[PDB]
Amino acid sequence: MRKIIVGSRRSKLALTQTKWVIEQLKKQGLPFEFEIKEMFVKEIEQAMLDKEIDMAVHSMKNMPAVLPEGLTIGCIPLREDHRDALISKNGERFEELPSGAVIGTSSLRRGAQLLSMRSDIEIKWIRGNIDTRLEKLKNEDYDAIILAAAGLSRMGWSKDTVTQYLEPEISVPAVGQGALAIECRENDHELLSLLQALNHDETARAVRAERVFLKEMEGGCQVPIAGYGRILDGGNIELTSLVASPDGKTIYKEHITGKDPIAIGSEAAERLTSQGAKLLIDRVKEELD
Ligand SMILES: *Cc1[nH]c(C)c(CCC(=O)O)c1CC(=O)O
Repeated sequence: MRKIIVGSRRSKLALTQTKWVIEQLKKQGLPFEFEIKEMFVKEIEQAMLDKEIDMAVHSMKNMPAVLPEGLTIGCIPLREDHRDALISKNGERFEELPSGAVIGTSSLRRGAQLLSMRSDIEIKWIRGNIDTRLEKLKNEDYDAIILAAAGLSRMGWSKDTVTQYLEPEISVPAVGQGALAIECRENDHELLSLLQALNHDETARAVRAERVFLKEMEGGCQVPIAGYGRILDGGNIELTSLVASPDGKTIYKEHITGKDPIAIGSEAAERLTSQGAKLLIDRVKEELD
């Protein structure tokens, strides 16, 4: 009887993710209707607090570090590929790219880590969805681009479209990359129970440590900040956390393994802030203004 209203972005990726979640939730056979309402992060959240919509599906790396009171992340499904992906026009791996090669990405996080590995290449802004950026790679003045492996996966691109999957040792992923967030109201106990079966605890634990570090550093998509957690055999969370200068010449990196997501994320931020990472972040945020 109850029709769950799911608010979604207009883009092809967002609607693809939203339909995937709805089809997943339907496998539980519980009596709910689902209906997408095409609707900015503030607009979605206020519409959810206004109860105009009941939930929304976002890429976790696009979630704000701080949710407004009354809203929660109700479900984090099994994580897809977390890695950044290099796609080279002429098929060169990162270490094979010619001197001065132009790599297209508008993410300071991605560009700064690449420049920290090779400062003889250039990072240049690029816009468009996956299909657009891939076509720009064939023409134009880019020697390679960086995309999220999970985005390529969810958009039906073959794994062999990627020239090189970047391991965290070369590029620490954005916090939450490869994960989805289902946002809903904190007191919507009915929806929360429905979302429980889709939640993957191991993914949620790791992402929770990433997000605590992101929150305590006041980070976001515009900040060269990165964090990736995974569950080790025995239950320990391993968190790699990184803050980089835009030019790639300053790298704050912290590796922490432990049991508690909040404790690990908190220590990561504390250790990096004491070295000067927070001062770097504030300078980059100022330079954007
Ligand atoms: C937070 C965020 N969201 C997207 C889609 C991106 C990548 C942008 C790009 O041009 O590569 C980011 C930044 C990030 O750290 O991945």
